[PDB]
Amino acid sequence: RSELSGSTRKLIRQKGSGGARRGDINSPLLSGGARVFGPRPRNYSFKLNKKLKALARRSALSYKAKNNEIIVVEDFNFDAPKTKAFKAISAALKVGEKKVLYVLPEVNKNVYLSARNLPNTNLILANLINTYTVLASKNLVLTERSVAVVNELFKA
Amino acid sequence: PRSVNHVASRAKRKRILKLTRGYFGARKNVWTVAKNTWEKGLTYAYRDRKSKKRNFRALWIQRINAAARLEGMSYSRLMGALHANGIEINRKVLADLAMNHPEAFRAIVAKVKN
Amino acid sequence: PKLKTNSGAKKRFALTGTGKIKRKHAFKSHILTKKTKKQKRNLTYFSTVHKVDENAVKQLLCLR
Amino acid sequence: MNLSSLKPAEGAVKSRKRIGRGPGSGLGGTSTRGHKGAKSRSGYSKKIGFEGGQMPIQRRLPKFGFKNINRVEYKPINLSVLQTLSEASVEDLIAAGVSRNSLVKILANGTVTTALTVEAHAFSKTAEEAIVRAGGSVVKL
RNA sequence: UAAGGGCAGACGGUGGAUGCCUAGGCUCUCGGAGGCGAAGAAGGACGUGAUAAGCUGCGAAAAGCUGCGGGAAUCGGCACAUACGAAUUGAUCCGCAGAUAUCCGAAUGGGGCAACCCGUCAGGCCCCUGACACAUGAAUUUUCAUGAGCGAACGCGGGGAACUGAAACAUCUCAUUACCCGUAGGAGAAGAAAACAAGUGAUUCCCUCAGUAGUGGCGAGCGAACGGGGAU
RNA sequence: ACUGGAAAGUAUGGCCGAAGAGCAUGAAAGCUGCGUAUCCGACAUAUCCCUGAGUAGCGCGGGACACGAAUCCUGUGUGAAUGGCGGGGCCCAUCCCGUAAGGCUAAAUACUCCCGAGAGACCGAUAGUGAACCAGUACCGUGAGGGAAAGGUGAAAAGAACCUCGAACAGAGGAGUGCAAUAGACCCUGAACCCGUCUGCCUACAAGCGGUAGGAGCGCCAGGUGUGACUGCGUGCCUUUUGCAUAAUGAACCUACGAGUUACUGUUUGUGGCAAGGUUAAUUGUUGACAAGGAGCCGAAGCGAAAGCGAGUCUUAAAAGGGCGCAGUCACGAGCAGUAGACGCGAAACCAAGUGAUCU
RNA sequence: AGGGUAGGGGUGAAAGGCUAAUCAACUUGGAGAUAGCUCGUACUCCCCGAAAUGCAUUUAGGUGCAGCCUGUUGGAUGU
RNA sequence: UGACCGAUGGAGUGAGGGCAUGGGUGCUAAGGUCCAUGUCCGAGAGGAGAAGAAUCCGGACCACCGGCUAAGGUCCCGAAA
RNA sequence: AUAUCGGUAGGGGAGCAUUCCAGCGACGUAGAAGGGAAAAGGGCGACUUUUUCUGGAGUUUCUGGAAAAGCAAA
RNA sequence: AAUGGCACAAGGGUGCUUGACUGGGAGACAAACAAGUCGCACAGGUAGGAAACUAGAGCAUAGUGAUCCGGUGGUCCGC
Ligand SMILES: [K+]
Ligand SMILES: [K+]
Ligand SMILES: [K+]
Ligand SMILES: [K+]
Ligand SMILES: [K+]
Ligand SMILES: [K+]
Ligand SMILES: [K+]
Ligand SMILES: [K+]
Ligand SMILES: [K+]
Ligand SMILES: [K+]
Ligand SMILES: [K+]
Ligand SMILES: [Mg+2]
Ligand SMILES: [Mg+2]
Ligand SMILES: [Mg+2]
Ligand SMILES: [Mg+2]
Ligand SMILES: [Mg+2]
Ligand SMILES: [Mg+2]
Ligand SMILES: [Mg+2]
Ligand SMILES: [Mg+2]
Ligand SMILES: [Mg+2]
Ligand SMILES: [Mg+2]
Ligand SMILES: [Mg+2]
Ligand SMILES: [Mg+2]
Ligand SMILES: [Mg+2]
Ligand SMILES: [Mg+2]
Ligand SMILES: [Mg+2]
Ligand SMILES: [Mg+2]
Ligand SMILES: [Mg+2]
Ligand SMILES: [Mg+2]
Ligand SMILES: [Mg+2]
Ligand SMILES: [Mg+2]
Ligand SMILES: [Mg+2]
Ligand SMILES: [Mg+2]
Ligand SMILES: [Mg+2]
Ligand SMILES: [Mg+2]
Ligand SMILES: [Mg+2]
Ligand SMILES: [Mg+2]
Ligand SMILES: [Mg+2]
Ligand SMILES: [Mg+2]
Ligand SMILES: [Mg+2]
Ligand SMILES: [Mg+2]
Ligand SMILES: [Mg+2]
Ligand SMILES: [Mg+2]
Ligand SMILES: [Mg+2]
Ligand SMILES: [Mg+2]
Ligand SMILES: [Mg+2]
Ligand SMILES: [Mg+2]
Ligand SMILES: [Mg+2]
Ligand SMILES: [Mg+2]
Ligand SMILES: [Mg+2]
Ligand SMILES: [Mg+2]
Ligand SMILES: [Mg+2]
Ligand SMILES: [Mg+2]
Ligand SMILES: [Mg+2]
Ligand SMILES: [Mg+2]
Ligand SMILES: [Mg+2]
Ligand SMILES: [Mg+2]
Ligand SMILES: [Mg+2]
Ligand SMILES: [Mg+2]
Ligand SMILES: [Mg+2]
Ligand SMILES: [Mg+2]
Ligand SMILES: [Mg+2]
Ligand code: NA
Ligand code: NA
Ligand code: NA
Ligand code: NA
Repeated sequence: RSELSGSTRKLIRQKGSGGARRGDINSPLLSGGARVFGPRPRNYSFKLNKKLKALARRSALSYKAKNNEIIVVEDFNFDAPKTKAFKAISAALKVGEKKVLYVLPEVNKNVYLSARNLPNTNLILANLINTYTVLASKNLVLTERSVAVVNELFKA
Repeated sequence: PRSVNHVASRAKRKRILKLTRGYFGARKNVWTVAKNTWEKGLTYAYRDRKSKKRNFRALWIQRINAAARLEGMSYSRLMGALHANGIEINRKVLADLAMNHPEAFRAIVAKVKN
Repeated sequence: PKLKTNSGAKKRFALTGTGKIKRKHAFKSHILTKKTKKQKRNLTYFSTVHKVDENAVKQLLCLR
Repeated sequence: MNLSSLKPAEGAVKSRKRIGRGPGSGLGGTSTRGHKGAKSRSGYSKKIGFEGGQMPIQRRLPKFGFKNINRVEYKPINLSVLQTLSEASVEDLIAAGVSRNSLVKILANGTVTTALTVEAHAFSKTAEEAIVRAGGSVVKL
């Protein structure tokens, strides 16, 4: 009501007109009037304990390992960005039918460029693993050094 | 986000308006008049489901009274004799026999007219 | 904003180990003499807040 | 589970209360407010410490006491805790296993029976006697 | 007998709900920039087209003029248009730089009822015309630069309420708020101890200290600093 | 190849991918168009011995400081010192700290008229800006000022040559276009209130909220459906009240609109993580995510006004004679409270800055 | 015909008359003032279920605390 | 019986009314008024009394075209001599 | 197994629908949403399914998430 | 004042006195809260009395009213 553009003048006198008593034009009862209890800008962030988040990450990884959707491949480099080469790797590993998440230990610009255009593939560093990203994909492909990084960083 | 349930809101009224068919004047199709009429009818229906049993028992008793007075006895005397002789035929069956099977009613009366 | 403590309550009440609220005794008549020397009941011993009057002193001290 | 079959713990979440939305909900009409009076109006709040005009309790009881703006408060550490720390060193006051840059005072709650070399800001007489009986040392600083 | 009427179905009328749609809003993020104006502003008036202009653009050189760079077949703005022309000798269009730019408006030659009336002096045309100059205040020495007015928020300064709360009300609160007025910059203000404290070492901002110390018809309320952790 | 008015759809079968963002194209396109990833490009034009005097201090009246009379300011009247002076919450002494009455100074901080690039578990034409369109327009007012309504043919105007009735397109019936004209200019879809026509059944001896429960006959499409002779029962609804058919309040009707929300701080509880510990805030690194940040906060001892003592402590000369004491923490969801307009609409009034003597 | 006096201010051969159909002015803003008052408060089913008393009150149609309801709990006794 | 008592989360109510009994007041008036003890209406439908908030009988989970009773009734409207 | 199940103020429990989101499954010019008619269903209900006419381009299931989340009277 | 009590008098006389005490409140009454009422035990030292015993004011129930701010007499904390 306080941010509508109409004036604060009383529309009709209080008594004697024969209709309902009225105040200003910005009332929510009038057409084109105020929006009562509408949305306000908000921050939706909330807090979770660090140990709770670590336990959730470990739980997601354990779910993957138990359901047998974790496979380990050797570390590879690309001389040039080649989407066909990355597609060949995925088809050889048999992770082309569904959604797959690759975990890499380093930047690997050429590999990232090769994997950029494929639909059901995602790439993430080992140190940036999170529960949502782990759970979002059907299959999880780790590399030899990624196994070591995950083991040393997210242990206990 | 903004949520307005236009279709559900209208469908709720249209379903009840389907049940107010046959009423008189505005009561059949004008929403606030038709809805008001419909609920009063539902209270009436609740009361009438109870009163229907009373009405049908009264009808059976009147028919049995007529048939017994044809046979030479009153309803109260016939019921007293029936209960003394311990037969468990109820008033609905007795009235149905009285209207449709007079020989069977005569048999019942002759059994207890001793 | 944070809840503000009532100043008079914070000057008149205190907390104990078990969470009970202790307080001083107001006199019936504050003019001693013409009152029996048994006024040590309201003159020597700190009392506690009655359970019925509790939660009001709590809201005064910000539910503490 | 995965993202398509998420489930919270039983009883962890609960639907909120919504009033003024019809008779079937049990919370419509007057919307849990009763009928009339000050408490049924929009914008009513409670005046804290107000009892309808009677002299309030926080005004009819008297003020008492004063607080010390230079008050030294020690941290109570007991002999049983000292034994627990000693059992997996002798020279105590490690404080890294517990306070954080504070003054410590040893009190008598259990027993020692073992020769220690306890150093603390202050001691109790019973604490010093128990240390001496156990055959230990007290350093007060 | 249905004059008429009641109920149902079908098909129509009216009306414009609903569903689907939209660059028209709303809230923000990042990076710039933070003014325009006496070399005449913001905002207007009057004009300007092949055909009346309602918008748009432009200004008596008037949907427009010139140069350089880009580019390659259509173009001559829009409100459902025809005509007539331009254009591969490179139109139209885009980037940068130029030319012209009527009248009012701080308006500044004098007046005035804004977009008008009336002048003086030097020239040139020829009673009438086009082109110059002709205000005021402050540094300044009559030569010279500067200022006036407008305009989002943020800054600083000069004045400064009341409804309201205290369940009345006067101290108190609302609040050094609303509002009026003056005046900067891209930020402003502050800033280098006649300091805090009971050792630190100029300002500013964030998290704590802390709803604590205090203050108060000790009511309603108001409310720090030291210290610690940071940005710099 | 199929369906279709029309493939971008479906089904085969291929190809590109540092390009599978998007928009358009007669339906939904990585391979039709503009684009996108990536790479390249500017003739100009811009941007990057000395040491602060009406001073310090003081009297009177006031103000700002969290502070309603130590510090700082000053209307009025006074007024020094040159190790001295000032401060440490009234006043004196010791101690400690500093060196007034001259000035300048970046960074970290506040904001968006404007320009550019983006985004949204934000709206979708009574919503969202007052304004999607002719919008601060039309209209209203002397004036300051107030202030609307109003989007959608079709893929493509192919926007209906010609004929018939008629004075006339006023309108319609054809023909033609088109997938469709019951898409024909107010044109997508086309609801309700409200207004008609036709068909079926009922109705001119009948009397009250108009229904409800029984129940013949007639009429339609094989156990359903329309109507309904005749019978029983029945004083609407909301609100307000001790109590309302009330002759107490309220509504013409329909469609649309319309009223406990959010933020912070407490407290209780459901569910969780750690556990004698629990937890980070601002912020910082590597790339919203991971890692770091322990400052701080609660817990771990109490009693006493306090000095203080301590599983004791307070009272006492002394006593149990008496009082008080001998698993948490951090979140997520929910209830409640306070502070914010705080469930919504409604005063009479108060204050501030302006507009009006074209009426009187 | 032109001009001047502006809000509790002006003007009044005085009626508290008149001051733009407004007078014990109008416009915008503070502002969503305040209203212990009236009215209104929208989906569903299930379980339980009051009070209209006392004390106090610048209180009497408001409120605080008791009394009476409900949920979860731990002791047990209530009739 | 089961809800009496403790501790805690959430309330609403703080305009009552009729009848019977014991009283005050009034006029041994009032559908009056003020207390006490019960009960019902409030917040309670169903049956009889012609039609009545609280008088008599009786506490509605839903269905049934089954049976027994309560108050009160059995010539017809209207069930049963 | 027995008992219980009238209710205003009010307390407690369990659910339906609406808009958008994530994940997983689907549908659509051989006809989506919307509009009209008919039929069936639900311990119970808020409501949900199916057929047909109109319509001519989008819609929907399950699990979890968030709200501009429901009108008969002002 | 009224009511209840009072003869072993709680009614009336003499003698001696200061218990019209310090430190106190097992337990109860009453009560929305604030307030109110009765009453210890023991220790210190007294009055009366031969002793037992009694004495923490008066036969009992009215004779006042908070907090804040001030005054007076004693006895821990401020800069
Ligand atoms: K500066
Ligand atoms: K394409
Ligand atoms: K169409
Ligand atoms: K269309
Ligand atoms: K229609
Ligand atoms: K009827
Ligand atoms: K009336
Ligand atoms: K005049
Ligand atoms: K009678
Ligand atoms: K009969
Ligand atoms: K005596
Ligand atoms: Mg206003
Ligand atoms: Mg709006
Ligand atoms: Mg809402
Ligand atoms: Mg209505
Ligand atoms: Mg209820
Ligand atoms: Mg209602
Ligand atoms: Mg009400
Ligand atoms: Mg009331
Ligand atoms: Mg109430
Ligand atoms: Mg209000
Ligand atoms: Mg129709
Ligand atoms: Mg020229
Ligand atoms: Mg060129
Ligand atoms: Mg001039
Ligand atoms: Mg007040
Ligand atoms: Mg075909
Ligand atoms: Mg289409
Ligand atoms: Mg609009
Ligand atoms: Mg004509
Ligand atoms: Mg059609
Ligand atoms: Mg149409
Ligand atoms: Mg007759
Ligand atoms: Mg007839
Ligand atoms: Mg009345
Ligand atoms: Mg009645
Ligand atoms: Mg009324
Ligand atoms: Mg009316
Ligand atoms: Mg009425
Ligand atoms: Mg209406
Ligand atoms: Mg007069
Ligand atoms: Mg007038
Ligand atoms: Mg205000
Ligand atoms: Mg208002
Ligand atoms: Mg019950
Ligand atoms: Mg209460
Ligand atoms: Mg009252
Ligand atoms: Mg009362
Ligand atoms: Mg009466
Ligand atoms: Mg009487
Ligand atoms: Mg009531
Ligand atoms: Mg009852
Ligand atoms: Mg009855
Ligand atoms: Mg019988
Ligand atoms: Mg029952
Ligand atoms: Mg019930
Ligand atoms: Mg179809
Ligand atoms: Mg949709
Ligand atoms: Mg869901
Ligand atoms: Mg809504
Ligand atoms: Mg509606
Ligand atoms: Mg007491
Ligand atoms: Na007819
Ligand atoms: Na001039
Ligand atoms: Na006058
Ligand atoms: Na509930």
